[PDB]
Amino acid sequence: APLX
Amino acid sequence: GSRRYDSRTTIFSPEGRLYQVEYALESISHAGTAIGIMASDGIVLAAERKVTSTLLEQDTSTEKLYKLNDKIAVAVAGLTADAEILINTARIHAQNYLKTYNEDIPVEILVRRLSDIKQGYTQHGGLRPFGVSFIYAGYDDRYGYQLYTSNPSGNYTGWKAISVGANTSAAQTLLQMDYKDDMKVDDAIELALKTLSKTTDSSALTYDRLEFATIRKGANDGEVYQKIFKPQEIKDILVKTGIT
Amino acid sequence: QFNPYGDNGGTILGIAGEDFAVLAGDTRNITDYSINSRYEPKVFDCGDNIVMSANGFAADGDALVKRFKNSVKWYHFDHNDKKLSINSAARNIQHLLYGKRFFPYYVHTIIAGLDEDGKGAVYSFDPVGSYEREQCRAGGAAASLIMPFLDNQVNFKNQYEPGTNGKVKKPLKYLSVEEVIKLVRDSFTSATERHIQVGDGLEILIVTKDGVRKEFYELKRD
Amino acid sequence: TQQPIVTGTSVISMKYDNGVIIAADNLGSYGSLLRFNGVERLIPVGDNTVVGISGDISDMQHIERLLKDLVTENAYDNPLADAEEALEPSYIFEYLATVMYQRRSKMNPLWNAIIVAGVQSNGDQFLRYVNLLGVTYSSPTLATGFGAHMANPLLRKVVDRESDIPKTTVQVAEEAIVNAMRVLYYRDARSSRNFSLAIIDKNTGLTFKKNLQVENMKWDFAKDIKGYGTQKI
Amino acid sequence: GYDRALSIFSPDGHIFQVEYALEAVKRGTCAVGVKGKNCVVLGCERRSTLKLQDTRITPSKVSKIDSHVVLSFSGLNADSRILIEKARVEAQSHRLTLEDPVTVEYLTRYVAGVQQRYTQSGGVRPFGVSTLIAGFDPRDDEPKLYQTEPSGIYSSWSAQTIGRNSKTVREFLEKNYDRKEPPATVEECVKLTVRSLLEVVQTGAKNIEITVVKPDSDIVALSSEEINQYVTQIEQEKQE
Amino acid sequence: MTDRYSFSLTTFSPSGKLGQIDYALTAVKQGVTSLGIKATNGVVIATEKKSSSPLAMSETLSKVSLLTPDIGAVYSGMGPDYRVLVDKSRKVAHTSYKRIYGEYPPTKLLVSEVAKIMQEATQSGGVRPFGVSLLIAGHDEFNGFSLYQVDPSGSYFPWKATAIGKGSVAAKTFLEKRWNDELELEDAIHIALLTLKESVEGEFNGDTIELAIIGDENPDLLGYTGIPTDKGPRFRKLTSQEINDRLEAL
Amino acid sequence: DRGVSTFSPEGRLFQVEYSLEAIKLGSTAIGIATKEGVVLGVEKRATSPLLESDSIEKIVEIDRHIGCAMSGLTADARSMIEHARTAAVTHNLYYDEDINVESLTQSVCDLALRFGELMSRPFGVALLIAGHDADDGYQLFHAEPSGTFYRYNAKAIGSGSEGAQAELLNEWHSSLTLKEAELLVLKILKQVMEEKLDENNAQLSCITKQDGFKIYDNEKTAELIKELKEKEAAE
Amino acid sequence: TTTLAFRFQGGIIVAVDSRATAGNWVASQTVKKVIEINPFLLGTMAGGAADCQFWETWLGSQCRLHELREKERISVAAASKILSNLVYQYKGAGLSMGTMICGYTRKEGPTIYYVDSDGTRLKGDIFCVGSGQTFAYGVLDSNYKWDLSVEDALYLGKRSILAAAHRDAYSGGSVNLYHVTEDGWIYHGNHDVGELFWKVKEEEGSFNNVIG
Amino acid sequence: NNYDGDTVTFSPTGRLFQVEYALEAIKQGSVTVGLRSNTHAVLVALKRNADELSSYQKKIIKCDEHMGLSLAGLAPDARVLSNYLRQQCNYSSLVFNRKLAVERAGHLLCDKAQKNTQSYGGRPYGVGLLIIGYDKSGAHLLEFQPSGNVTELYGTAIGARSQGAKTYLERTLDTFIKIDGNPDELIKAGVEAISQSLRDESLTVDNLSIAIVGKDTPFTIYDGEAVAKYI
Ligand SMILES: [Mg+2]
Repeated sequence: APLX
Repeated sequence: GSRRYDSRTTIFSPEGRLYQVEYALESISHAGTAIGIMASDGIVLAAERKVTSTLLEQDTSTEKLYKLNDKIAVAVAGLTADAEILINTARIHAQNYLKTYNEDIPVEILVRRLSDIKQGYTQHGGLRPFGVSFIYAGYDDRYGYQLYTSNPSGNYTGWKAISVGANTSAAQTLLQMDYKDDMKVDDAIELALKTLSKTTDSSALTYDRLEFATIRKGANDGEVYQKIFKPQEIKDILVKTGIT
Repeated sequence: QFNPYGDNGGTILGIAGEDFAVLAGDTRNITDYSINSRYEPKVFDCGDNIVMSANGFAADGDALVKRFKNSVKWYHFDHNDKKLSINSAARNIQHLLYGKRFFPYYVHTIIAGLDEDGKGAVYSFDPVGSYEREQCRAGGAAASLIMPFLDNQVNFKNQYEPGTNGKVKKPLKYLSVEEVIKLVRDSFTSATERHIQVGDGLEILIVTKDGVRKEFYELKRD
Repeated sequence: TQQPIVTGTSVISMKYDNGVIIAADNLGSYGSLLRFNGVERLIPVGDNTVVGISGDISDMQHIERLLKDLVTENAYDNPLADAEEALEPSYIFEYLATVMYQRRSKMNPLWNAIIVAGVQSNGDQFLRYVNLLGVTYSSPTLATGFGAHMANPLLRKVVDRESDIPKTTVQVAEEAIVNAMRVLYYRDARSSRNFSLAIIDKNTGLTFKKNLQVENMKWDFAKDIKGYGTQKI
Repeated sequence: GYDRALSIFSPDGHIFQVEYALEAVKRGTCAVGVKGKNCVVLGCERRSTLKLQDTRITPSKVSKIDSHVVLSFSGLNADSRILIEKARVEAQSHRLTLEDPVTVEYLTRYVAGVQQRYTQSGGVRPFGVSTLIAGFDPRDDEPKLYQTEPSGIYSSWSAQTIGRNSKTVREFLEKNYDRKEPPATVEECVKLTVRSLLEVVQTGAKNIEITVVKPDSDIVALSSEEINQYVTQIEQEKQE
Repeated sequence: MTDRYSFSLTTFSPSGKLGQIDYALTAVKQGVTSLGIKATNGVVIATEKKSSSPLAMSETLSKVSLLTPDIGAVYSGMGPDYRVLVDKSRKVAHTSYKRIYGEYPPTKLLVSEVAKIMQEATQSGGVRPFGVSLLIAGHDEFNGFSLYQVDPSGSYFPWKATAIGKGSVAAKTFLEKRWNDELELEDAIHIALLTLKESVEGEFNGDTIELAIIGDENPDLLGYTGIPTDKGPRFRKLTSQEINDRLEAL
Repeated sequence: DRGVSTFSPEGRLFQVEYSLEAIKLGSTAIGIATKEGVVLGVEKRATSPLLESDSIEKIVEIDRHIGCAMSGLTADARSMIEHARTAAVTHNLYYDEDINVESLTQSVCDLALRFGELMSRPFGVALLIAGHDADDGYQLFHAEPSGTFYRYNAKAIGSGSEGAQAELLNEWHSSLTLKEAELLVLKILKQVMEEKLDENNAQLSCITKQDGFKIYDNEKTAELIKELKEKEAAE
Repeated sequence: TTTLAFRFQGGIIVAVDSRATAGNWVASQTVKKVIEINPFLLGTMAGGAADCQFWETWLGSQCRLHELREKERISVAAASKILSNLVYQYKGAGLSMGTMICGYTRKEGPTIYYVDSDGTRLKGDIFCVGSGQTFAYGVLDSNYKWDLSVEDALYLGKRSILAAAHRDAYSGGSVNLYHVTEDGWIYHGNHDVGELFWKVKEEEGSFNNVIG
Repeated sequence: NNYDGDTVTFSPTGRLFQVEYALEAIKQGSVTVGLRSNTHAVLVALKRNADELSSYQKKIIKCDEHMGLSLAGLAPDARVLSNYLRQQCNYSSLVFNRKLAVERAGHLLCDKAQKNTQSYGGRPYGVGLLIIGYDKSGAHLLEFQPSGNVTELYGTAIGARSQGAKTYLERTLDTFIKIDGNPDELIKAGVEAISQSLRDESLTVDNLSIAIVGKDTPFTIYDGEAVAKYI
């Protein structure tokens, strides 16, 4: 999952 | 179901009393009288045995006075078996406190937890209350010498002198009469025995129908000693104050 | 050691117009270098004018879709047959996904339909339930091939007004359904050319205020 | 967390115009040891469904018991048990698929790949696959293990898309299946010569053939092969 | 677990176990709370059929729950310990998570909630206790006084009393307390509190306790003479 | 299903009596007489083996039981209640003492544990009190010989000598006349045998009397040799023959 | 005695029926539904003049679009309100929307029969639940301890209820303005109340789509009281 | 991510970028990394996209329940401590969050709390959080004064995110800007770096490292 | 009398009085009717109100696309039982991809109710249900009583004065049983059946409630202006  | 056979031990009367507590107290009122008296330099515990048989082994016996830790003892009026359950709890509770804080448990704190246990049996669980009243005698470095009582309701109060069990009405009147604040231990010893002597339902007070204990600073310098009297020691203190 | 995940390939794509939205996906299903099926649909009508695809590990994708369809059923039972709005579906799906945060569904999820003002809407989710509304999203194996094409052709990125000295951007505008289906079909044929897990067939579900229509197209089978 | 011990190799299958064919050899391997030879890996359920299983045989036997218990349970308080409320192939499949995915989700799989072949009550052909991961799919042809690599390409030459199914007779399809089984015996080191085959036809019902053998094998050219390059005699 | 539904409804719509818990409160020693302009005073009767009491160690009737809030009660004494402990724990837990001490209203609502819970849970009887809870919210100087009872209902009072003969002293306060002009000072407020208790008590000897609570955690218990002075001073204004 | 009796079946009446304990004591009153006498070098416990039918073999029914090698028990009241108490008493000697300290519990403490069990049957939910009084005779290194009586309430008392059950009042009087602090164990056995004849109706021999002692260590009863600090059980049941030997010189 | 979950020979639950008696002893609560809003008004009934009446809280917010009034054993309502608030906020978390008033009411009513030998007795309090949602507009619900709830155009509960309900039967029509409905609640309350209605012993509230659920201050209510006397005097 | 928030004379500035990445893949350029909890409360997101989004909207629900129960808006301290006590329960499970809880109450004044998934909770005037935090710090610190005008503060916050968006590969897209005052938060727009960079380069004369 | 304290007690004539008292709440319930042909099955229910300011309590609940029921008696008990049915229908779909047989729905309800008639502390359900559905063997109507007895019928009715409708349906049998392929005619017959149970009242537009399920109709409910067609 993506991170910011 | 089983609801049919439930006495409902933890309910209020229409007057707002707890039946089972009242009836437990009624049970305790026929128990051997126990007296606590607090002096400036120590405490006395005296208690009358439930009427002896000559064949009872009286020296290796204990029915009334129990050691909780080194600084605290109790006098029992009521069901002995019920009292032992509570005594082992109290003994363990004392040790938990010591283990946790590296300091001996303050007397009130011990008394409160035992009383809190009793209280629980009157509010939840549907079990019968413990048919026991205690006189607690102990020392700690906050309040010094302290006397407390607890009863099946789990209510506790502190005293200069107090009695539990049989004939507390007569006994309390007599203590009120002769007690005075500046009293020494040895005077309190005498007061305790003289009070039992007059309130007893027996013909005359003898060594073999008694248990006796002191809590003094009467060891060596700023530290405290519990003395649970041997039969021969009671026989002597009974002579020393001229009751026999 | 037992590995509870697998990868079934394929790719999906959602585009939203002014009064419609599409959700497309190829119909190929694979494991490793083998084809399992050339036609195994993975875009679904879920009721209440919502279409949904959950692409990646098919078993997880099917479980999730099943759970959401069921969620729609109970939403009716519990709230007096009320219509489940797309924004509410999106949030519900976040909780479905995040509920398995520590043993995730290995899928990239996209749903499409109409918002409460009748405008086309596409929502996309990461595997553990992060979500966001967009005009535009590709997901799955060929996502990286198709997405930048969509940035360019749907949102007119890096495109300027000729002779304005690269100072005035190409102005944004909604696309017709005819234009959108063209971009979808080209996106998938291009993806099929360059990605081995994409091919066989293309199924498009179009969503307007009159319901859900399907269109199907053959894709290269190599 | 498991590892398969006694195992069954490929299960192959396809749809034809009136029904479905499914086959699987009668071997239970134990690593490279071909340990057991009378192993039935096709299990019929009612007279409208055959379930073919590859992978761990202890888990296959567990699944047999589930299916046989399912039949029993379906008959309970069901006066239409042998009619409108008979078990369909789609019911049997979904039940298995549900179990397979739950077991993978508990990190304790049934170490199998399963093909459920049959005919629905409305006459439709049912062919669907499920495995230890709970992955499911449908195709005109389905195979497991080496079958997926070697049978599918052969069976898809016959039925390559949906429209090819009406055009395929049971003689043609059985030929393709039987030929595919020979190839697997040539090339799969964990296959046996003996196998079972079942046809579920919407008219003739279930035909279950046991003790089939791979025949018409080409081995003669072996005599002409000398050495590995330069050797002559 | 012991399960019996002890608090149940009777045909007339009464819960007798709750109502009998109120009877236990009625039998309890009197407690009164009066709030001034800038303080709250808690007065408590102590029944005087007891000499040889040790007052150093005997549980006082007003309890600090936190350093800015006190609680007193009438009814079963053993029951009141349970509520006080729970209240004390909650006070610390509130500071831990909210980083602010409890409001008097919040703490009252909590104690009230505990009391209510015991009126519809199996295997337990209601608390035979009503409480007066008083103090000042953090960084606030407006005084607070609340009352709870066995049923769980709670509310705010300009002044209130509970326990035996509380109707006599409520009577007193109702004609002697001006909403418009509350006891403008400590001295004034303590007096009104002692007067109301003298309606019911006996001698103002070792019979009355008073605890004063001012803002910012300023709580002090008056001792015999300080109270005794108030008693002496009221009877000398009485002969008129 | 399951036990929904989680409330006490023993409660205080308005006069303060606990009915079920009183009634349990009444069951003990009905029970056959048993007694114990404490000598200077031993303790004796005895009772009548009052058989149900003469077809019954009453050696198979032991009323006097070994608890530890130095502790024995006898009872008056309800036999089945006693049997399970012995089972529980034997076990608690191990679980709550021997498995902790590597030695058997002293008499008072084992007694204390039995009392606890009996007290719990007086307050716990869904049970009645035990319908028995026990006499527990025992020896331990630091307390010597001792004799205890345990009642349905859970109360226990140390005795020089006592009796319980049917003819206890009479038997207690008999024992006051004969008991002194100089009794050698053989004298205590003799007094026990005299006291018991008063209350026995029918046959009075070594087949109808059950009698055990806590006395000297019995190496011959140990079962092994080679650890000189292990000297054998102080508990011994007298045989049918041993009793009859003492009845001719009665 | 006899089980808490027992049926009477008429086929009613004793405990539920007895809780309905407790509710009749409660202070009066009235609600009126209009197309411009829903009004909720209650009788505070201070048991003594020393008790500070603003501390009497018988009208309560559930969410911005839902309000609640109660009558009976009001301490029993704390957990019902707590459940209601959680149910409302949770729904908004799961679905990014406002929870319907009927769904809220049904959620609270599910609690009601979860008693037996779960809680030990039914609740001794009835609830008037008033709110707005986009689907069914302004709504009023009467939620009983039987688990039953009824939608109403207007409803009174508590001691003065049978008198007040008959009055509401006459006065309610499908075109009441909000201001008419406020006055009407005030009027009917003054009729059935023991002591004389003023701004300190009664309290008003409404929920409108635009500003949500608001409890009226005493200054605002006092003026509607004054406006009500001048309306009655003037004919 | 790059996010910042700083206190000053005129309240609080909050500025964040809008990029999400999965490795080197740019997953989105339009993420809303500020969550509007209530009209006086803001939360910033950095770390796991789902973790942040889920638990910060969950936080809003908890703050709403506080004000229903307590008839009062929740304090910044208490709101931040709900989140930090929540993530502390999950410590070791692998949650990934770096958040700032920003708001005004009358009892507190303007207040910022930094809260992360190791369970760290810090009150402070300036924080920058995310993979681009150091870049933002460099600009922000070297121009920060307590007395910045609201106008200058807004620009500095915006300019600091721009700095990080440029140098940090994992920050970019657009700048989102907020100002928080005694009257609540005010949104100050979405600013695409696409156009903002060139605008700032031209007007400010900075970014000379870049081919103009 | 001495034997009606709980469900776990038989009377000396072998009766269960708490179950019988549960049956009594059904009798106080507003009337509802079920009937079916070979192609459809219909529920009609008379809804009851509190007074003229109140709503009319719903008596019909959808269980699945092919199943649903009407209630008479304690409404919360119908909510519990209908919710159980929803789950059971649901489980049949997710696990077996199979629409639940109406007969099995019947057996499942019987067994659920029965448990509450043999154990201490519980209580019988205080509601009667009429279940209709269309499944693999056609249209069905079931009658559920909280004794646990479930019965399959061509038609029936329950609640106060249901004996009027139940008599009417008993004569009408040969007619309504053969109203195939005509929804509106089957409903008309149902509405007439219920009318035999009215006293001092007749069917208004916000008083009547109808539901239908069958060959190509999902279970749907008609209320308000949608039932005006039938008055
Ligand atoms: Mg390709």
